[PDB]
Amino acid sequence: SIMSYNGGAVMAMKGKNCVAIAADRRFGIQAQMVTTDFQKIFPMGDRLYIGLAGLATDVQTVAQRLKFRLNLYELKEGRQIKPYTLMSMVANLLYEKRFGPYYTEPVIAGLDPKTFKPFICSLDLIGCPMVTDDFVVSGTCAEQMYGMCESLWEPNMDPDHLFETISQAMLNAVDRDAVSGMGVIVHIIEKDKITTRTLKARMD
Amino acid sequence: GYSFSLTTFSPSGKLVQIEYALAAVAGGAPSVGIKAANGVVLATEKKQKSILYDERSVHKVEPITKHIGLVYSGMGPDYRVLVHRARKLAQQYYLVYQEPIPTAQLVQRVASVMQEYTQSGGVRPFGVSLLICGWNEGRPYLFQSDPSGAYFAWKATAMGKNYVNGKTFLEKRYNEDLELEDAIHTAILTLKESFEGQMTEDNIEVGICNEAGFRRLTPTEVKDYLAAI
Amino acid sequence: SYDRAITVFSPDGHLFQVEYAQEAVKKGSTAVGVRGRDIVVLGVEKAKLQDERTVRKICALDDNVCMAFAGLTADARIVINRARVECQSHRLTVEDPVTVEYITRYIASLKQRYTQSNGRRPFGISALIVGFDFDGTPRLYQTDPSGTYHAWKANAIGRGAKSVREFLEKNYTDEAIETDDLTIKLVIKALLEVVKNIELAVMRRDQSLKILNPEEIEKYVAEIEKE
Amino acid sequence: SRRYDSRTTIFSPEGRLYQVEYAMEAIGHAGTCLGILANDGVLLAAERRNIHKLLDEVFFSEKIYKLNEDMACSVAGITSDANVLTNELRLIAQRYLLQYQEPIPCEQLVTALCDIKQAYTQFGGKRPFGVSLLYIGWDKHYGFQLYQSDPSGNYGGWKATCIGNNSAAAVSMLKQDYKEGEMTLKSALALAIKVLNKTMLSAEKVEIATLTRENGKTVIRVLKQKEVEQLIKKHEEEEAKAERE
Amino acid sequence: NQYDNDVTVWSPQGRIHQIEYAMEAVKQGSATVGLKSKTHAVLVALKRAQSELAAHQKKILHVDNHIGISIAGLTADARLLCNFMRQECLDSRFVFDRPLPVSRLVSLIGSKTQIPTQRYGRRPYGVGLLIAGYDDMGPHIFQTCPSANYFDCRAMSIGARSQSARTYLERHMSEFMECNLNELVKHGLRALRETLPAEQDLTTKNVSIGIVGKDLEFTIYDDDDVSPFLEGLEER
Amino acid sequence: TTTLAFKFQHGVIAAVDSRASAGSYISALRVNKVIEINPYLLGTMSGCAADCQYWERLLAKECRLYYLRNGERISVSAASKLLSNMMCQYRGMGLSMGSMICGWDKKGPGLYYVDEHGTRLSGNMFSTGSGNTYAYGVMDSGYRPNLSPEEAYDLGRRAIAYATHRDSYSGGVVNMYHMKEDGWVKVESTDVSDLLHQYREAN
Amino acid sequence: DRGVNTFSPEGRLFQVEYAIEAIKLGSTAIGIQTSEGVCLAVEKRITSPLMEPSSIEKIVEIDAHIGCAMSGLIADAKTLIDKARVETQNHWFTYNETMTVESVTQAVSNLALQFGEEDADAMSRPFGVALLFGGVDEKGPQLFHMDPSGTFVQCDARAIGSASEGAQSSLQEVYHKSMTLKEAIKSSLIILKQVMEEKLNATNIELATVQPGQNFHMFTKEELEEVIKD
Amino acid sequence: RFSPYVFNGGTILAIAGEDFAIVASDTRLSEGFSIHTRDSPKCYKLTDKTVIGCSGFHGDCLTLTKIIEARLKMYKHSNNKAMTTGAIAAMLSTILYSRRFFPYYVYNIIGGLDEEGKGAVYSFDPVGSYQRDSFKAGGSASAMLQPLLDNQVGFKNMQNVEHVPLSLDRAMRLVKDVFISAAERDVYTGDALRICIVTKEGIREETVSLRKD
Amino acid sequence: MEYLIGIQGPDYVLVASDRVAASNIVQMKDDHDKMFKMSEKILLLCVGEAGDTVQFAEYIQKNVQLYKMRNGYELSPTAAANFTRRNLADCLRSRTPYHVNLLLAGYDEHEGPALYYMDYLAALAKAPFAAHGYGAFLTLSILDRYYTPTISRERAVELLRKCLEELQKRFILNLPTFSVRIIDKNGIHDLDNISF
Ligand SMILES: *[B]([O])([O])[C]([C][C]([C])[C])[N]C(=O)C1=[C]N([C][C][N]C(=O)C2=C(O[C])C(O[C])=C(O[C])[C]=[C]2)N=N1
Ligand code: NA
Ligand code: NA
Ligand code: NA
Repeated sequence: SIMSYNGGAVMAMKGKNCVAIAADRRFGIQAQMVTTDFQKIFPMGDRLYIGLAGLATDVQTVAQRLKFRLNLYELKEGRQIKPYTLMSMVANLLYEKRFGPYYTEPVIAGLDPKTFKPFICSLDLIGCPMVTDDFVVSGTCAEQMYGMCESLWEPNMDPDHLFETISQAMLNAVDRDAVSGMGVIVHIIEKDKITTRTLKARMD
Repeated sequence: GYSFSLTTFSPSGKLVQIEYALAAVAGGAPSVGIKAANGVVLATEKKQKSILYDERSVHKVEPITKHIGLVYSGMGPDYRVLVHRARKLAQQYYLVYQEPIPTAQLVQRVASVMQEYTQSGGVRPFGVSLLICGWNEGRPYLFQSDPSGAYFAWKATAMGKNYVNGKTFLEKRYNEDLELEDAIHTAILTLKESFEGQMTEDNIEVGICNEAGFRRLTPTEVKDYLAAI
Repeated sequence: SYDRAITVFSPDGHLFQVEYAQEAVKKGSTAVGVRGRDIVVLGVEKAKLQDERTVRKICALDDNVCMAFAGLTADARIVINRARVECQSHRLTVEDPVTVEYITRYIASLKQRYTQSNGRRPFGISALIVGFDFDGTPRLYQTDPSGTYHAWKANAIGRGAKSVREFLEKNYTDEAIETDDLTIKLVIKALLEVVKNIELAVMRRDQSLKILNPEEIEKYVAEIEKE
Repeated sequence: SRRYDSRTTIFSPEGRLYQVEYAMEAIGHAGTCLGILANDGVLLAAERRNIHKLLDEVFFSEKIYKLNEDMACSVAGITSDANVLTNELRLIAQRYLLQYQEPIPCEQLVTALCDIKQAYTQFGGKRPFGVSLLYIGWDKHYGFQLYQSDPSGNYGGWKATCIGNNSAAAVSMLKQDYKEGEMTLKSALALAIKVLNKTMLSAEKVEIATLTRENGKTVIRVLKQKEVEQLIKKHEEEEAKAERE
Repeated sequence: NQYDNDVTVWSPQGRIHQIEYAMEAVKQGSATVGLKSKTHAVLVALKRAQSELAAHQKKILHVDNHIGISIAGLTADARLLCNFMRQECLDSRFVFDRPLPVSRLVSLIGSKTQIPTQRYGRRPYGVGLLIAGYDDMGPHIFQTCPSANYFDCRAMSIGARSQSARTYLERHMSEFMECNLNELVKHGLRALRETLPAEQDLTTKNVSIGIVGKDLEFTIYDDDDVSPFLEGLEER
Repeated sequence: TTTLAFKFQHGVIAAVDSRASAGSYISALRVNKVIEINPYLLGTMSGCAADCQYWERLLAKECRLYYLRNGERISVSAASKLLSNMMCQYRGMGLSMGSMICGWDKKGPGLYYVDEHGTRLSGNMFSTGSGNTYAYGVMDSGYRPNLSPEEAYDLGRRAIAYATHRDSYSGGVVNMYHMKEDGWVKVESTDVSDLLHQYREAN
Repeated sequence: DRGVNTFSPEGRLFQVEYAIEAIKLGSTAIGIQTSEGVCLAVEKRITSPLMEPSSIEKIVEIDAHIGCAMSGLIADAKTLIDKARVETQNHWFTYNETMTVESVTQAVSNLALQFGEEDADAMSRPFGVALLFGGVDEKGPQLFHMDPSGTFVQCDARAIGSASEGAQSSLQEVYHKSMTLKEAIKSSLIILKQVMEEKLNATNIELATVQPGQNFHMFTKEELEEVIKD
Repeated sequence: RFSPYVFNGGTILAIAGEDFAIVASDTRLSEGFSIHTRDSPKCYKLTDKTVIGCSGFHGDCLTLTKIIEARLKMYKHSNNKAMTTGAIAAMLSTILYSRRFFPYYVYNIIGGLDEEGKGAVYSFDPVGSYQRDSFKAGGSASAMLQPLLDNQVGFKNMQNVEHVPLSLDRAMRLVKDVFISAAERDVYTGDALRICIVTKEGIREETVSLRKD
Repeated sequence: MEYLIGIQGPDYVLVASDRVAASNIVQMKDDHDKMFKMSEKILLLCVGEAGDTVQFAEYIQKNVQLYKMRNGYELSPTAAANFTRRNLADCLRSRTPYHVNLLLAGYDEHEGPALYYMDYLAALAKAPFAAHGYGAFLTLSILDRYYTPTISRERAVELLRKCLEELQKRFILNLPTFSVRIIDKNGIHDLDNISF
């Protein structure tokens, strides 16, 4: 399969006045792992990050082309982008390639810069948005990530409780996938601060 | 067609067709726009030459989307091109971003179109200055855009016949936290300075913009404001 | 697009727009070029509050070929960029690098096509292109708005280029050629006819371009005054 | 058709472009826009021609435009033409960033717009853009930079320069007082207000911004009306203190 | 004058002066004559030399086996309009395997040359043709012009001093249809030298002949080729 | 097809067979598989005959057009580069073309393998076509940098001959050229089967 | 003000008219057709001794059997010379043969009135250049003239430039149809020396010839210095 | 699905003598296992000194002959002379190669007179690779005729045999006997035998009969 | 089939390519060079389909050289790599997709040494070490074993030796000789070709 050529895993999650986003660090080509620090999560503002799984060239291309449009928006408008607006910008960007699409399944996670209420969503390769009040997953271990997320997720979690939930959900999912892992990285987005951590994950 | 600019620089260094287009605006039927604290007003003279004209048919005060509205002084046909285009530009923003277009951003986009006809091949510029009311974050917006393609955010202003008198009238008589009740009354008083005749619900047109978007006021709604003058 | 005939023949057989482009050259800063055996040199005429680097009128086109210009500085920059593009595009098509004749012929061809194609006025510049060929022979050519080109031993273009060329016609002897120092002195003498207010650069056999700073320039100002 | 053609893209008999010169006369009427380089920063200070009681003040600026994260510019001429050119500058900055994943160097961004402005003088039969721009920025190659451009598509790098109403009077005044290599942003801010006092002094009529590098990242900020008004009173006191002695 | 420069500009007289100016390109161009019998069609051309050292100008051109032309005007428009005829002939031989009717070819010239007379920034074809050709309807002489008008002819002349030729031809019309080839060529030659003054007359250098009919394809005769035809009658 | 080329002390040898072959049938016994662009530049041919003929004639056109423009004969590097660019513009189109461009220029003696894919290799020794491998065997075994002119001709002649012996799609005649400082010289158009009969009788 | 494709009342294009006027400004060139070969001579008109004499190519090789001399706008000519050079090798590619001198001249003559404003990709004005083609094909040695109109014709002898009027009178007296090539070469340099306001020498002119046996040859300093005598 | 080609067959042949050039063919046109027509000769006259044989797909043959006929005129109009035999063969290569990616399925053999007066044959493949030959067979029976022509005209695998050139008497008789042998063994060769003979005097055509089954 | 390798250091980047130009079963050239000089402090090592490698590499080379001539300063290894990625990414969904695998080794004055990796898909990855070809499947685990971030260049060549010697022992393809080059402060430096 196309998505599984490079593989990868991305996840986002909600708590009380905070959102988390996380992803594996493997860049590989089929069987062969190449590097163990490949960026799949990219900043799109202070309290707004986007995570991109699947085909690695399109992970990088969509990130770059989205930043192109983001920077034009922020200069034109004179503000930071709202999270729901960035979803639609991705949806527009991906659906422009409807019959020749970028093989990536984005996952957005951020706080609204006016109200600071949590927001998460994910999109398919052709840019169909899906907003949830709980979590979103994307990667070769989607099935594995869903089963962890569904069981482990609780509503109204504090920043420390959210970190433990999303980390254990990632770690155990990517440990049952051959083409995901080689480290995990996790960003805890709060109002006051962004707390990025990398986990002691399996390296096989 | 003709692939050369009709608007060009004179030895003085002035784009002569733009100043000539401003003369077409300056000699147009007058129009006024006022920004209250809680809302925005747009009012204009709709005095046609005879009682034969059906007053309900065509409108000067026109909507662009559900939260932005529009009015002009100068050329009527030129105005209708800008209304149709502005309406498209609003949807082209809403389709992409899934958010109601900012009023600043609508003006900037229509300004770019108005600039296009001061340079591109075989076309004069528009003989129109637009007044663009709106509501974005949770607060009012009023903008002018004139034939050049330059735009100015106004608290209040006037256009057309006796625009100099309307502007000075407004300057002293406008307060920066007026109620929308009062601003609608002020806009009609600004028009009554420049008017030639007895005013009615038919021969003027008013629209408003607030919390629940933009709309055109009905004749009976205007008639209530005309009763206490 | 604009299909108007810009450049046309007059009653007396003149291309007036090309002739007016040559008037735009004669107002621009006095550029001078000189050839030698081992070295080839270019120099230009000159506010206190400027970056000298940005208004530099000596420009490298490839590793082996550079040029000077005189006339409209905006018009110059497009010819230089399209020359720079053609230099690398030449290597892409036939591997071997550009001879000074080929790039001059291209700039000439580009200038000529603007004197004859619809919609476009001519380039208001003359250039002085210099460098070393494949075999290693030194070269100096000169183009103008019409798109004619000719090799030179030395030449001037810009303000008072008659009085500089009159000076160069006399002074270009075999004595001034011999050494690298003596060829550079000749350029400064020529610019001192019309002219810290001298831009100056050099090209040697296998080496690339090298601009001389005002400290290096004022060394040769002392070596001229003795004689 | 041939009768109606203005012919904007031709040499006049003297050997020069009429519409280019006539566009520079339009700039000579427009507001006094200047820029000053320093050791620890770069500034732009402009005359604010949009001045009325009833103007709203939506935007963070009026004549100043941000372009990239490490760059900004101000203008003088027809403001509508400036909105086109600034939009295109922003597009170029991101087009470079998409390609190389570094910020565009300041000279490269200025040459890119100036190649477009020059095209309107050479071909298409179109009138030129009647705008001179003053650019400020930082890059890894040359650092703190100031550039000028004009409707011809010609640019230059400056230590300090001016465009607009009383252009020449301001530049000669800057040629006296500017010291090369020795100027800081605090000393440059004093000279900016000194020159605008000559040409044009309430803070509604002035508009200033400062590009600086603080902690490995560029910082572009407009000054508020409290910052400008205290700098006006410091000039009025320093002017009056010399007058007595 | 205001109505002189563009082909689109109608004059107040009801005339287009750029057509009428393009007609003068034919008149100042050299003389040539064309005529037909029951069996043949002949073109005769006075070839104008530049100087007396330089060789004489080629005035009769080949189009097909069954059609050829003689020219008068700008040589580039002659060659352009010749190649159009050559190509439309080639199309008909390709498509139908049958030579293109001469009247139909002449209609396509009129259609083509008319187009630029109605369009701005364009000009009429500065050239008039006499077109000799044989088909299922026997031999033909057709004329064409810069105005895009075309004429079927018993005979015609065009060029410098060609009024003299037209007067000769209008007398001997009923003779032409009965003539043999040698008598028909001799008639065309006598019409041509009537255009010349009394001082100078026809030689093998300054005359070209072009002949097509039932037996013969469009052959062109220039130098020693011509010598048979001239040696018959030569006085006045 | 079997073509070969090698540099040595006295310039560059270039030898080709002459068989053309539509399937197992022999289309033609004697085809000329060398193009003579100018006196100082040759081009061997292998693969599709029409591609080889057209594209190397188009090289020659451009080489001739280079002489008229610049007023000097084209280099072997530039000519080999120009053909590979023609092949690069028609990549993925099923062109089959396996030339070697031999010449002499200011840079010295030059030899370039140029390919249908866009491949372009400067080297001392090369061989192309179906008999490629069999030519290399004989050529490499008896090679020296310091051969005499006659010993060089014996190597190239034998190498094509033993290749045509094994390869079904090579045969006919050996067509051997010799490049020098003062342009190429045609050495011989020797029949291959007469040479193979000669070498059999030597044992 | 008027269009480029505008006829005068006399019945001829103004821009073509004015393109003939441009050749008068150009420097003079002579070509003489003989049975033993076509010679071609031209003045360089060197404005300075700093200017390199060898880099004013006013006679050039079109092919091994054809040359072309030019007068008028030198830059305008190089477009037409390259198109001729392309045409000959395009003909060699397609037909495996040399073009005639007429066929080459005709190909260049087709480009003469390919100018105009509306309906265009293309040239605004004509080429202000007269060309003297001169070569040897299957029909013996041939010399051909061309002008900005597109009119082209064979010439026994002809000149073009500032003293075209003056030189053609000298060619009338000097030319004989049964003469030799070496007489025709020396005839040109006599006729050129008169009309030049500079003095004739090996650096100041270009000569070139084409014979049946020999290819296009442009004469060197040493070969010009030998002929100089007369 | 739609196939744009079909095999109509027939054989062509050309020989170059010292003072002549034979170009011959059969007259059978086939499709499948039926005969379209018995009077469809594959020889086409181009100029007084040049003739072409064309066999394979007949739709391309008709078109390609009509292209050559059209191009001959276009050359004569431009250059004021007929194309030489070598110049036609060079031109044909470019026309066949211009359809490299959708071939003219036509085996061409040109035969006629070069500029030096002698015989000149040019053989082709469908995409335009060519060479000058003394002799060549083509079309359906190419394989049958060619090795006999190699034997009798080339003198191949023969010793103590003087290599005498071909008289037009001998070559005409050879062309009759080879096409008789092809007609016997090839289904697509038959009915009749067109033989065009190109000498300096002109073209003349014979028609010997063949097997009609 | 071909083979590339890069080893980033503290202040340098070692690189090496094989020198076989293969065709069908024949080793046409033993001395072929697969490294392309982009800048004074940058090498592009390129491997893949026969005509695609050189055409792509040279297109990039000339545009990097054009950037130098236009602006008076060369591209950084980061800028050059993303430029290489941008071209290969745009060709990917087009008529002419280049099947090329490549390493871009370089040295910036500010940022220090950098080794970049890129497959034919145009996924760009900065790495401390990397390798292309079937040889990478044997040699990458040797780099995992013995590489440290503080490796000296003379030791890094002895590490390279163990990778290249493993190809002679285990890899079925010949690959007898290898090009070797170091980049640092002082630009590109040729080194002795590791023959056997
Ligand atoms: B030589 O390469 O044998 C030779 C060299 C020329 C310069 C004359 N070329 C040819 O003989 C030749 C033959 N053809 C057309 C016929 N096609 C093929 O022979 C062919 C074959 O069949 C053997 C095959 O294999 C099935 C392929 O695919 C690999 C391709 C072509 N053109 N030139
Ligand atoms: Na895993
Ligand atoms: Na594993
Ligand atoms: Na049979």
